[PDB]
Amino acid sequence: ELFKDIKNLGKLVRLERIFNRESEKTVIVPMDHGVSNGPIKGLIDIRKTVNDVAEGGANAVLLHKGIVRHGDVGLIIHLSGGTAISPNPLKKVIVTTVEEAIRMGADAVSIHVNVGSDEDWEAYRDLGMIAETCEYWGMPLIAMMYPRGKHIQNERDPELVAHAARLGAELGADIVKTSYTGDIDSFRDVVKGCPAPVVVAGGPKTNTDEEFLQMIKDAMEAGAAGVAVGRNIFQHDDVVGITRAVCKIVHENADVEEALKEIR
Amino acid sequence: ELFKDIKNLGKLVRLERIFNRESEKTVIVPMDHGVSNGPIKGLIDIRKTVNDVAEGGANAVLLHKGIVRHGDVGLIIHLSGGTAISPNPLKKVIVTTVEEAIRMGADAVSIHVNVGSDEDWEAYRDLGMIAETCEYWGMPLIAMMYPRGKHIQNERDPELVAHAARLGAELGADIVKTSYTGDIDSFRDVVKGCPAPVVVAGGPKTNTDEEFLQMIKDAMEAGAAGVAVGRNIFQHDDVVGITRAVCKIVHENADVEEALKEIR
Amino acid sequence: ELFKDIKNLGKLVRLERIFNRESEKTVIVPMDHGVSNGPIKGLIDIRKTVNDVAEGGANAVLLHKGIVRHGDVGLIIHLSGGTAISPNPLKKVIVTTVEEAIRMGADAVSIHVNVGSDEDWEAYRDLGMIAETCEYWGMPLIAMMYPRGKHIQNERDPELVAHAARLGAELGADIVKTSYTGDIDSFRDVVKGCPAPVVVAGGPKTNTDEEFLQMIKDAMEAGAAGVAVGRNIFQHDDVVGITRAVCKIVHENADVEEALKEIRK
Amino acid sequence: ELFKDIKNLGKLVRLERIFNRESEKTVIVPMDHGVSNGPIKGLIDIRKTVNDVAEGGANAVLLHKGIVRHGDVGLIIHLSGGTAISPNPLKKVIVTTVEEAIRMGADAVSIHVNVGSDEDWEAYRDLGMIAETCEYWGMPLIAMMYPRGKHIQNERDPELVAHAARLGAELGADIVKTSYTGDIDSFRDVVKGCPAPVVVAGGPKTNTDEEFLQMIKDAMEAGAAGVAVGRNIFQHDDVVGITRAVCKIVHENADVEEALKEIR
Amino acid sequence: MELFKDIKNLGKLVRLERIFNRESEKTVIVPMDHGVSNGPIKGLIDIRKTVNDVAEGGANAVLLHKGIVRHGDVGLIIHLSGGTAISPNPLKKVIVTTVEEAIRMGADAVSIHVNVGSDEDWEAYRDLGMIAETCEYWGMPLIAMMYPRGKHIQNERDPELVAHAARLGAELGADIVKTSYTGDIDSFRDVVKGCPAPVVVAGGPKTNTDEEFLQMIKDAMEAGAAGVAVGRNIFQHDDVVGITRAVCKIVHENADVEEALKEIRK
Amino acid sequence: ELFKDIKNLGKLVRLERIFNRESEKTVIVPMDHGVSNGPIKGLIDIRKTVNDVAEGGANAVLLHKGIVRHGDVGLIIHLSGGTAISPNPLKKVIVTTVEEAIRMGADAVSIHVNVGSDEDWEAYRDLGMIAETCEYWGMPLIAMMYPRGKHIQNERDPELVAHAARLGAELGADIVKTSYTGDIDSFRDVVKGCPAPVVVAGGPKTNTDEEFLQMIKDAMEAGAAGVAVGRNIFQHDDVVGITRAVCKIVHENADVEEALKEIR
Amino acid sequence: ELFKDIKNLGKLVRLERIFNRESEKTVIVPMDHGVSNGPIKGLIDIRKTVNDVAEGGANAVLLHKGIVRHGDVGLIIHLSGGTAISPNPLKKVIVTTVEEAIRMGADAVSIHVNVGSDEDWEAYRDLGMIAETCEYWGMPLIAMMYPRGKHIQNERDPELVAHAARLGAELGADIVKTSYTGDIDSFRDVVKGCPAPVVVAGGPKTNTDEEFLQMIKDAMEAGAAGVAVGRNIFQHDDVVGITRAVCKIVHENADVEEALKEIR
Repeated sequence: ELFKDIKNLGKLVRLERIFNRESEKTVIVPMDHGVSNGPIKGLIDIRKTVNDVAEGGANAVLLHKGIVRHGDVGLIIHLSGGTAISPNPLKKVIVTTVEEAIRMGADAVSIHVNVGSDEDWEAYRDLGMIAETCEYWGMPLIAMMYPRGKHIQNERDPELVAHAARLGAELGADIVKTSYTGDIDSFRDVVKGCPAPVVVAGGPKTNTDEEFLQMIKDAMEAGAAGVAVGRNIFQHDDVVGITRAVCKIVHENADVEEALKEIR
Repeated sequence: ELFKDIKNLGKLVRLERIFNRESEKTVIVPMDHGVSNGPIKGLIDIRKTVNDVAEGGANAVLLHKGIVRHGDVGLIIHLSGGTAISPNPLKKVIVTTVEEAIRMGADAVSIHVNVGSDEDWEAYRDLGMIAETCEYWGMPLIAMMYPRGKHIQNERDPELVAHAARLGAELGADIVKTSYTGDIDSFRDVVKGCPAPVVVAGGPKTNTDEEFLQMIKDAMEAGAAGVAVGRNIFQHDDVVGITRAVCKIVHENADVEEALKEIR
Repeated sequence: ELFKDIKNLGKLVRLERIFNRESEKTVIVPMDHGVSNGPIKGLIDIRKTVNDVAEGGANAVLLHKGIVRHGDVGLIIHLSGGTAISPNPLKKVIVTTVEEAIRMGADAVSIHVNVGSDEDWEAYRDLGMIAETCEYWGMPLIAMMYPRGKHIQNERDPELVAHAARLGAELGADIVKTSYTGDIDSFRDVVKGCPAPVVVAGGPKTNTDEEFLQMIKDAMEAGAAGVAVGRNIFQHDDVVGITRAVCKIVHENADVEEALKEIRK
Repeated sequence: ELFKDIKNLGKLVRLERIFNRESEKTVIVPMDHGVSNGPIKGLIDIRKTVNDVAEGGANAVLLHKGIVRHGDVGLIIHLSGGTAISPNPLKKVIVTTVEEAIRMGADAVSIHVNVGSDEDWEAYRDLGMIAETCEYWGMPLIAMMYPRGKHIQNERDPELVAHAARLGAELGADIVKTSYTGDIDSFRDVVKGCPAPVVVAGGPKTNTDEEFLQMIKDAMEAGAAGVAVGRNIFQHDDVVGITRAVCKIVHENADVEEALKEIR
Repeated sequence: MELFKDIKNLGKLVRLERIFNRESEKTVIVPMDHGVSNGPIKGLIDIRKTVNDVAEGGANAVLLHKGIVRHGDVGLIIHLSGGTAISPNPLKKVIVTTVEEAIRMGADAVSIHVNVGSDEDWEAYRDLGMIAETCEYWGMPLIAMMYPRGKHIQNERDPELVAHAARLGAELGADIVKTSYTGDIDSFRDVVKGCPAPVVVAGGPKTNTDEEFLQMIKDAMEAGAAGVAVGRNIFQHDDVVGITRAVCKIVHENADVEEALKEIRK
Repeated sequence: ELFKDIKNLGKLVRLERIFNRESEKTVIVPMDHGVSNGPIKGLIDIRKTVNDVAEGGANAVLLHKGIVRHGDVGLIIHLSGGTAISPNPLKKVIVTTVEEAIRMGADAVSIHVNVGSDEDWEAYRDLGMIAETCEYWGMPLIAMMYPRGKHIQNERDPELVAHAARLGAELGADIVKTSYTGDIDSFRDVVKGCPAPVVVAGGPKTNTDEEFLQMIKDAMEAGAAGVAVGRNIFQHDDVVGITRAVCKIVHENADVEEALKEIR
Repeated sequence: ELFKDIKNLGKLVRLERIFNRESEKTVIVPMDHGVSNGPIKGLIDIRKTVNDVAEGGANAVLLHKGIVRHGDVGLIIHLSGGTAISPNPLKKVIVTTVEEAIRMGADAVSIHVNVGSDEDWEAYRDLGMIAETCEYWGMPLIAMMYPRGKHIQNERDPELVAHAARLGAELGADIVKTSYTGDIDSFRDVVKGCPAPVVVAGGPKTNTDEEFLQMIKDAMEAGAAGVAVGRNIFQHDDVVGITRAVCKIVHENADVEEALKEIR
């Protein structure tokens, strides 16, 4: 098992609702962008998007409580908030509690920490604290760790990303979301340096499908436990198909050539 | 039903006291300006105002607890505070609790978030947190979301307003108050991008009864679930009449000509 | 009845111990200056001042818990603190709780908000929050609202004062203490714009008893529900007499001539 | 007004949703019998009963939280429970909290105290305690006070009923439900001896409609503030009509003859 | 005020001064909590009136249940105990009101009733002791009505039982004790001397003659009572205002029975 | 929809893990007998039974926290405890909290109330109280209501059972477990008198599988929302087969003659 | 490993301090008799008994907090209290909290439940509740379950003991202390019917050593996870030797024959 070390009945039960039993990998489609960037392309009719991603084979959707309250897969409730309109766009505060996510039937919660941002230590505490709440409630915690701030030019730097992922594991996250470092070798270092399974983010919408799918394929190669892509899936012309494509690569290890056949 | 998705008995019961059953739209007359600008025109004799507006047919009045403690419509208690006299006029802090509003018999509470203001992330947290308190108490929450800050020249910008409204919905507000973007098309984007029903603000007192009523008419066209105008109603020569005019337009779908006739 | 809208048994009961039943007005002598300015003239022998002003006919004294703990008339416990020695003299923080004031037998509590001061929004929250505590405990709350800060030249500006008073009422205060605006008309605007009864502060000690008493007389004219003067009373040569003078103007609607007569030559 | 003495904004607001503004009287149809006697006649299809009652002009229905949770008038949530199957059928325990009733949007709560029953002092405490909770939350409290126990032969005895009603008012109830004492004079003593407005119970289904309507008419004469009948209304052949009869008597002081015309 | 010179509690001192006469340092309390125990009895049907009359006669304070206060200038004492004659155990008393509730109502004091000798009376011992601490914290003066009542008590006025009962109240924390007069000045002086807290006498059921009653109060004062707390003998009298005035004469001014009677009209 | 009236996101999500989506019925195999009767036949190797039963197609198993703490279907945690060895075998106390069940990943909790037993009113309170805890946490609550006590000769009496089930619904249970009344007509009354879906108990092991399967068939006919049988399944020679048989009747609505076939 | 199933880091760590790593069995010497029977033989100089037993190689001593507060082996703090002088000698109440035991450095806590005693259901609740506290704190819980009460003649009855042990496991105990049933076969039923490891009590001092050591030998044969004897050890002439003897039989599968060689 992937979580043979997790000595928490609650977490094991819930984690099984977001990870594919056979492949022991996960395809998470985060759709919390509304808070950060407003109603962007693909997240305007969230009810449809969630539904397609689900039909496409995604293991879980990641949303803010407000969206769940309105509109068959795993549910991950995001706990962090911050916007691009804010005088400090990198600031993240806790906007939702673990308890709220639990009473909503969520299978997991997620937090976002911009390591390197102003007063990022406040988020260090939030993560560590929420980690304990999650441990008590048997709620699996996904920590999106990113190296972002005034002194960080390359938010994809292998050292910074590996550090950021390690931070997440050290403080208690069960799973870590982070950026792909650009190449299989450096990303394998991120994976090896992080005691918790790592999942890659999709990044902004790529120009060519082959581009995006190859990145996911490489990340899996490096040892990723799955993926957590938003924009590259819901901003695609064929949401269901592109999701299906990603599932091929992640759960079946099918190559980009066979994957692409899924894109209608 | 507008809130067919709201799975909260308490909220449904209370929401019915601020929305017209037939039309499923609302006319809210916010009168919390006292805190922001002092005793302005129309809000000096609040007791009279509330009654005239009630007569005109407003569905609910929005006040600060202190005013309710003193002077047949629905009641919405405002939870946010900040003044123009403050060294940071855009700052808003929580001045009243949901529990206080509940023990006062209020049918809903409202919060104001100036997205883009200094330390606006603190209000993001307040909103998210209060949203959970409201969910627990079955208290409908109206979130007044506005793009306002040092780097925002046009607080009516379609992108900023749509983002602001989205933010409110994502964080848990049941209803969103925001500025009209100036034209039916851009505002329809605000409405479509926000999962929660949107209500328009009146803005400062306009020069003519048509200017104002046309704006409300357009907003309804764009898909607004109603209106929440203060100044344009209580600062009018015929409060009861102008309110009646707004109701015509909002609940019965009358056009400006047919509505203006209600003014004296 | 002045509080015929107050639907709170506890507050009504307590308010009656600080307001004159007949005049429906109040003469409050605040003596919390110790915290702000140290042991100033008149507040050195606080035990004497209180008794002196009490004999003169004051309805209530306003003190910090520490002074009450040491050495008839009503008691108002102040909840705010800040000093002139502080790098931010306009800052006010909550130094006493409503519960503490209640277990001390106080009839009311007071808070001070310098609207316009740095991070004054934090005091907005304190007021709003404390207002709820007061509502729960049936403790009447007096909010001293003043326009003070880096961008305020005239802290007596009619618009700013009226706004400040309104703020107090909106956030939950039962009574509002504020500065007189200088003239009957502008102050009447403050009174009319504030849903809660307003009480005037005395300001620094005046040169004449005729000026001070005239100011109070004018304020009453403008519609004040009473007065809350400190310095002009306890820093006077004849504390008892000056207090008696003020009571005539507030409770018996007498004139300045007939009132001045109460002072010991 | 009837609640000119009630110095509680929350209670006044809520009480207005269960009392007729003009008559200052109320017609409450309690339907909490399910807990006490199981699914009896008239309470099997509660959704329909509530519909007809409301339809018939009733001011409010009184239910247990479980029934509300399933299927336009005022709502009173009952807080007491006990059954006829219990080894002590007269025992009543608190089964629902005031807070729960508040988050459900209820306009009031009710408690049942069998004065004279075993360990009835425990209910005295419950009433007194709940009374305080209600006072804090601005929730009007209806106390059903009845003289019932091993040493009480006549549960309609004027002295016992007057005492029971007094008890309710002394301990904090805003309204008191009790049995009619059989005659206008003795019941007027109950009303005069109880500082809180008194409402009469209907008792078991009567044989003739006049037997029942006359009783209500007499109770109003004695000074009752309204009625709270269950069985005599929902167990009637024409629920809407009989309700409608009761209202005409209570709200318009029509006589039994004009009242009976409402029955089909 | 010499009566409570030992009370080291600012709150209690302030409040106690609103129920005790500054000069006589005695108190005339008119308890009207009978509604709960016996229903709307004679004199307590129009409580608003009784309360106003009693105040008109000069009583220092009225003692009521929260419900009655809630329904439309004397001191106010909120009763916290409840039990009824209709109950299968009429001597049982449970806490029906909290000290906090009394405080937020503006009450100047709270009262508890303990029937020492009744079934599970130890539960009331705990209530008293516990409430005493709540009162101490809130600066709320506590009046403990202590009575020897139960299955094995034939004479609820027995000097030994009453003195014990009063002592219990003081030991557990009551600031003032209400109890029955023992029938004679000497035995009652023992009750007063054995109880560290000032003792106030109950009126008992309505007497046949104004003399029986006023003489009893006069004797109690003689024995050292700090005042009186009579209900029935005052509000069930033909001239409530006058009989109250009579009682005040005795207690507050040490007038004698003959002079006190001059206050009762008719 | 069976739970269309349930306005609780958490409960809906969890309820879907114990009810078959197509038939909207459920097959629950309660195995909490250990506490009541010790290690009886079939519950000695609980780990086996749970899979044996799971294999046959059951929707959920019902266990005490202790058993879960040790040994793929839905999980219901029992909260009530009492034993046959107790001087009062009908007494039930709360031995587990809803919170504990939640942190264990349970999909629901159950309580047992012996209506008619000594101090059964204490369980009335427990049920009512726990119902509120369940409502807050979004945890579906199953209430096993049974008429049992010194004065109840026939614990299967139609009136008593219907009353007991009603009690459960009134106090807040989402689902009710109760005994079959012996015939389709009387049990239909139980179902109709209870606002919450009713599930039948299996009772002690029957002589022939026809009698048992016929009983279940009849119960479904009467309108049962499914079944909750323990002994008749785990004490059977072919646990997997008998479970499969039961599923055919409840999920496929098969007949005895055909259902009896699955029995290997 | 014995606690292969225990998914609780805290418990695993602590349990290792009371169980022999190589044998996965335990020798616990309970000395809480002081509370029950006063200062009996062997427990007068507790400081000496604890050390004597320690030298004998016992894995842990079980004491009441008061004794620890005065005086290298594992420590188990007892939480139950009751005495033979009590009008109800079988009554047990919680006299110590899990938290207190934790801040004292204890490795485990124990509770005593007399199944069948008056109001024993109150102890059922205590066990179930304490079990949850233990689970949260990672404190292993030992439940001493015994069938004792007015209707129990043979407190060693195989059925009653097996039931009692099962009860402990069902309610959450990690380990169960109980009486030996008299013969290897019936006791094996107790062990098999209880999901938690079972440890045997020593009972009153036996006349001969061969009597006692044989009993322990048989219990181990039946599948016991160790022993928890008090009187038979500390009331022996050679405490150290008899303890050594027990360790041989229990920890090394030694024979009664071989063991007795340890008694000097």
